[PDB]
Amino acid sequence: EIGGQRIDKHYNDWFRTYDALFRMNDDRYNYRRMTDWVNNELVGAQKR
Amino acid sequence: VGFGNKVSTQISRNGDLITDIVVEFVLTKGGNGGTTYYPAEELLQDVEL
Amino acid sequence: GGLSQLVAYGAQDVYLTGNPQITFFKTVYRRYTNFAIESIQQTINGSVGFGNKVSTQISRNGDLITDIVVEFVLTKGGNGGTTYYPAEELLQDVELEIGGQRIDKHYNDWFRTYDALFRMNDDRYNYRRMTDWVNNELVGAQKRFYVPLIFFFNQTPGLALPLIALQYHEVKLYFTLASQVQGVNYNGSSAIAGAAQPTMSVWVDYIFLDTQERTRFAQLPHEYLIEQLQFTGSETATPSATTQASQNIRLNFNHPTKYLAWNFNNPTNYGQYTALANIPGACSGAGTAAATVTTPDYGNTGTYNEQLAVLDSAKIQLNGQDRFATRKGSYFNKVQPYQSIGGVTPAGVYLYSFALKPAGRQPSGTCNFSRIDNATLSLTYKTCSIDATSPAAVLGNTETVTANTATLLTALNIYAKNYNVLRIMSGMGGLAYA
Amino acid sequence: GGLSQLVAYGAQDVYLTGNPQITFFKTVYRRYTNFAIESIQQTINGSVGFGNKVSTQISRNGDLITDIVVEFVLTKGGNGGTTYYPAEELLQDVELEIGGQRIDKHYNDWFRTYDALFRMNDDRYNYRRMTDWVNNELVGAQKRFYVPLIFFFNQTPGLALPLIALQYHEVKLYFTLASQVQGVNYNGSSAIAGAAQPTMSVWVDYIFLDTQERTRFAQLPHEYLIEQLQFTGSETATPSATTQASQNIRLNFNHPTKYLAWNFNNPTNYGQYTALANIPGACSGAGTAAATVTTPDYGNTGTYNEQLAVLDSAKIQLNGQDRFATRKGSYFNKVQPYQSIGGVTPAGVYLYSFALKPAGRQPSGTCNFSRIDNATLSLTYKTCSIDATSPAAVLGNTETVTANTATLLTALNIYAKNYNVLRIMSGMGGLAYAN
Amino acid sequence: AGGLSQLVAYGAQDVYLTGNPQITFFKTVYRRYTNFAIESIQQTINGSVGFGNKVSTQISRNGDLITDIVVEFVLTKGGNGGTTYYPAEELLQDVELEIGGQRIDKHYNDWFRTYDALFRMNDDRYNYRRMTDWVNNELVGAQKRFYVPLIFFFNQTPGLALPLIALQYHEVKLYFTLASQVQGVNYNGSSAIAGAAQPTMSVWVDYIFLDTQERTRFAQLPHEYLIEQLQFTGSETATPSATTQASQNIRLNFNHPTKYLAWNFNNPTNYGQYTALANIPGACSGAGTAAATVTTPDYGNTGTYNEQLAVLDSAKIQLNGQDRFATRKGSYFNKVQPYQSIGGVTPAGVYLYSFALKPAGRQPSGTCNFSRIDNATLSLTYKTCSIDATSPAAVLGNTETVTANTATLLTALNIYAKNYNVLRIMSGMGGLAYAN
Amino acid sequence: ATSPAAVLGNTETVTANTATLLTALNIYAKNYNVLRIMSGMGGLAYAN
Amino acid sequence: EIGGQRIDKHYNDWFRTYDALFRMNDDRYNYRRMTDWVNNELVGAQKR
Amino acid sequence: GTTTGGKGEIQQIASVNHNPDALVLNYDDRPPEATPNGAILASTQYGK
Repeated sequence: EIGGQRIDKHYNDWFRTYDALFRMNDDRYNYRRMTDWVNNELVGAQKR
Repeated sequence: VGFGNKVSTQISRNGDLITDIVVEFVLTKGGNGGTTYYPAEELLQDVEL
Repeated sequence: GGLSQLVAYGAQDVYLTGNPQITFFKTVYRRYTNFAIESIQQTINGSVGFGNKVSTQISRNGDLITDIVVEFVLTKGGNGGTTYYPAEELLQDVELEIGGQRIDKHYNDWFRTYDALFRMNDDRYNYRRMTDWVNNELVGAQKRFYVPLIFFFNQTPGLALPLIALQYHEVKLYFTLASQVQGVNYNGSSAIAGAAQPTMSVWVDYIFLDTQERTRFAQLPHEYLIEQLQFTGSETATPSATTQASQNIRLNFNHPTKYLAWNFNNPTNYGQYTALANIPGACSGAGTAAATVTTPDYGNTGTYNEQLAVLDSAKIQLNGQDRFATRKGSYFNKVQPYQSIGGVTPAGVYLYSFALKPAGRQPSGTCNFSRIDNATLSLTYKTCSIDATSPAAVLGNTETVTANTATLLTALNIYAKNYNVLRIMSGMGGLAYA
Repeated sequence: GGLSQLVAYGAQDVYLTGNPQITFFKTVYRRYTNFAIESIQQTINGSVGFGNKVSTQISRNGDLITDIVVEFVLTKGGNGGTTYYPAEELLQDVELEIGGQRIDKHYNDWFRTYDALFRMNDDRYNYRRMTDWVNNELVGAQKRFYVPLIFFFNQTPGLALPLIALQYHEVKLYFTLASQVQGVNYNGSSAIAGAAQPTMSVWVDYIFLDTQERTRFAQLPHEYLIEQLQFTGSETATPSATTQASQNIRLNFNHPTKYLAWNFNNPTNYGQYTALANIPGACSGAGTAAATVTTPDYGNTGTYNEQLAVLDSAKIQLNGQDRFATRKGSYFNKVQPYQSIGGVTPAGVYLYSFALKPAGRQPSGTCNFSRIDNATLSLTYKTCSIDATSPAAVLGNTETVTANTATLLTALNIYAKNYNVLRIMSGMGGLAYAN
Repeated sequence: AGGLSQLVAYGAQDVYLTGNPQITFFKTVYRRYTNFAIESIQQTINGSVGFGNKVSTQISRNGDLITDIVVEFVLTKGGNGGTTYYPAEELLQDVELEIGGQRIDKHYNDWFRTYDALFRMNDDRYNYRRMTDWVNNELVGAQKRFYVPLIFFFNQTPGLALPLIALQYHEVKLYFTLASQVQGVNYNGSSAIAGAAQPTMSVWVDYIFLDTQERTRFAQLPHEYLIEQLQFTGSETATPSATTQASQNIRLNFNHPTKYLAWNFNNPTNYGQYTALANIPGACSGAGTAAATVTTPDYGNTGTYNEQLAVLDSAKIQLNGQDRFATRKGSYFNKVQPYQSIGGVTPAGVYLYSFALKPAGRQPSGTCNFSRIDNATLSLTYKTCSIDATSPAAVLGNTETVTANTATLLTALNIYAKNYNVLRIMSGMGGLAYAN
Repeated sequence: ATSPAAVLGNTETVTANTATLLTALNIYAKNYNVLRIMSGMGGLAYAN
Repeated sequence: EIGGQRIDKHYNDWFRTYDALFRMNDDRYNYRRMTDWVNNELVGAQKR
Repeated sequence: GTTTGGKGEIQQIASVNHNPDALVLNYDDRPPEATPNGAILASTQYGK
């Protein structure tokens, strides 16, 4: 919102859809590495 | 927002004139029916204009 | 009677009373402007809690602002003797911003250093009453603490911020709350189960000007000669029981500097500027079977007992040359403050002034580090060979040694206080020199 | 060396040393007038004794007067710990009158409140040395006490009262001596058999001026800016052990007021502004089996333990409206004096300034109550639910509660200090504003 | 509502506070100043540092003007905590200030003690004690560096920085006498402490370095600095009898415009002892127990506030044989005078009488010119020494006109006078405007 | 260090275990400056 | 120090380092003879 | 032996060769621009 008025809005599903369509290769992996646990982490594992 | 806290809002200039203002709260019951009395009214301890 | 003195006039009186200029028996008071002051609560953005960052935008209720006090409500997580200036510890840092520009920034340790060095007497005691529990309060005790801020505008009306002359700039304070506060939510390294989260409020005292003064502030340009803090953390050359540690610390400071101040500490325990020992007040349980020199008597963390201070000697070099001859740590702890402040500085806290009277507002001499290619603080530490658990060794020792526990004072905080100019014009402002 | 700092010069020094105006190494003292100071005993008229009203007229021995000290001789009617500032307690009140016009008035409680807020450090201790027994003196001990007055001209030479310019008006001091002084002639409500009556002597320190200065003071008209103390007693909306009391005390004040000050107290025990409790110093016998939370440890009546005080919060309204946001009692006890005075105010004593520097002579912002129809001191009191005889409850409690014994603090004293003008013309004087 | 409600409440009585305003509080203008720097420089100490020895130094001229001077000492404890009392002060027996071979001033260890007793206060006094004594219950064998600042006129304010630059042909020296014995350091009362170390001494002078223009003016222009001097003589005390009230009239051989007089009664045996000894807590060695003695003080607590142990009953000052003020009690000089004139607390046994409104400051505020007084006399009446000092009840419960039987040990009297003179500097040389 | 075979017969990149006692490092530099004397007085031309 | 200014400063270790690098042969030995005992002197021996 | 009294310590030539002005910025160079401070204007982001 700019000046009190909505300019745009994204949804978790959009982030997933956007990624599915527009990210790729190692960009996609780099992104996944920042949003999920991809090295077989176990219960209780903490991640930023 | 929480109990005992002081919070505030600046009214945005979205429209030209303003009237009705409604404060929403979400509360939970700490006991059964008969244990509360106007708790949202009690909660809004005060408001300054 | 009085006349026998009055009549005793003579040649030696011409220098005191010849051609009188003043009297003492009639004061002319100066008519001042019409202004009023009000304490107004500010709204704190964000979630208040331990370790969180919150902030406030100072409202435009008045024309000028000065004193700011941050209130905190805390409950003791243990009994008397477990806390030490906990509201001071809690407010980890405060950053002052005008129009997005950083004007200044203080740290909890600065507040402790500042107080330790520049406050005194009953003002210091009253200060302690506003930040700690000083009447042997017990576990569960609740108190509202008041932490005054010490920015230039929070010390004198002469430097009140002209919010009125800043029609186009936001003015903010960002407050970082400590992840832990001793004796409140943690006890040394241990968490205290059931500890309450703080309640916080920021109060700003605003000056209301009358019609003409208000107009002048709103329209005229202004130049305020103000104070700023510079601060960096350093690693202390770790003190040893086998040899005197020494160190050469480049001082990454700039601007005309009023003074340098520093301390060494064990970062584990807020305010622990000295070594721990089994002498009364110097450690948890000091004097008895339960005494330990691994944990302080928190309520008595600070002390004037220099035998527990680690610094042996120091000097400041400018561009490779000594600025003054090397002096002992005790010189920086007691003499500098005697000469320049008049208060009493706790062991482990040091001052070196470049100013005649650094405790004042007027710039009575400064060191401009923006024109010094290499400023360095050179330190020599004591040998930490004294068995801290044995009072005979702790108290009967010499000048160049200290407690073995002094080795844990591995943090070094070096501060500098300088003078800049806050320029305000056409509704906006910033510093003359960034 | 030092020269390496001097050479570290550039653009950032322009605001500090460019176009230099002053130095620090060539001080200039101002030449002053020729004068001398003499301490001269005045005659105190009337019967001096407990409960008596006495007075004195100040002789025109010198030209101007400043300090005034009333000496008293008191004895101990019991052992150490039984008295508390007894010479201050003894001088119940003092009135200042010129030409028959009342200028001002101080009360023993004011002296205690004033001290609580404005004296400090060693000044405060030295003051205590001149009004009490502070070296563990025992029954029968005798001391001369010195109680300085705190009227506007007794604080600075700047307001020296020009007796020389008051040729047709007499200047008097009226003094009321207390009917009882704790640890001297009474122990709580009990009289002390054999107690001695006080000896009193009033001293005035006079300024002797030279001819030219003396002539100007005597002949020229003057307008002195002076301080006055306004004071009324009020009933306290005493808090219960159940609910919290609240009150709105109409403030019958006038004039441009520098500050308000107040305290809650127990009329029986001079200086008691807090609840009694079984914690060290908070009651007679505190800490042991004999502790009584009905009687103070008189020698330790004062405390910084705000927990034992009764003010939860307060605000001042002008014209029926808030002057500032409601603040907690501890604000008025700890912060106000931090900000405005720099000393340490004891528990139960509160300050609210309308001025930037209320501790100074020079005006720095005032509230003119002569232009206010109505104003109140709005108070909220703490709940008196804490068992005063149990340190666990006294010391481990919450912000909004206090001792059950705090309900004994039923009296409220509200003071205001303002600025008026004392006009001395053609040998006579009085105050510019009646209200 | 709020602060604006105060501003609007404006009427006739506001005019005398804010009408036609002259000042504000919200615009402080700070005065631009000259370019200078301060350096702490160690001086050469001639002579031999040791107990009872004399040393001296010629202040170097590295900088242009000087102010603060600090004498550093390293002392060791010859006994445990409580056995010393401001030992660095006792050691610095006296300091002479000399310019061009001419004495300007001279201070004594007792003066340093008296000065402190009257003029320092609160944390300043405590910090001051930290630099001259052992205040953390240090034990025998402890070694510490002490810092005893000098208090000559130029050592108190930059305003009177001594213009060494303008004194080109005059050397400036400090001469020092170190005490033959220091309590709790090398002697315990009259008994030497075997193995006691000699002191280490260092003298530091803080110099002002001026920039080109300010420096040039100081170097070439003549100057007149209004300065302080201390006058002092020792006298025998009309030691009070245990049977009556002794009295004494001491001619005060003083000169110049005097800011104030100050004095104390003492026992030369014990540095800083201005009161009688007694078996009440802090008033004697072992006070409060079986081992208490009233022949030896609790050295660490030598000074007290318990006036029952002081010996002055009353006093007046005569000038040319005329009373200067009505006779007042000893407690008037001990408590009221400093309340009024200083604002600190004065220890029992130390007395002040000011001729000045504010004697603690630099600015002249009324003086007594003894250069026009042929007979300045201090008239003293002493208390009767009838109280059995070994019985705390006897002391604590006594009256106004009496003191301890041990008060007869206070056989010496120190009378000081602080006056104003002018230090004139011209053509590379200095001197004082008035000799007498 | 206590065994000459190990001390005297070893390689270029190694030293004695007792060499860890040489924990202090002293670094010196020798430079030129100019000492000027004029009108009866003197000092260095350059500070740094 | 000349004229109140530090001109230079030497350290015991410097004297040792300086010697190690710049003195030599009999010049070095003669130096050693002036700073140490080099003729197997015994306890109690006194030397200038 | 002319310096029987004293002489002023001469001044050295302290030349700033490095760049110690790496954290400052002149106000006469980069003047500050306006920012909002509570008096927010209308949300004119109400397009057609």
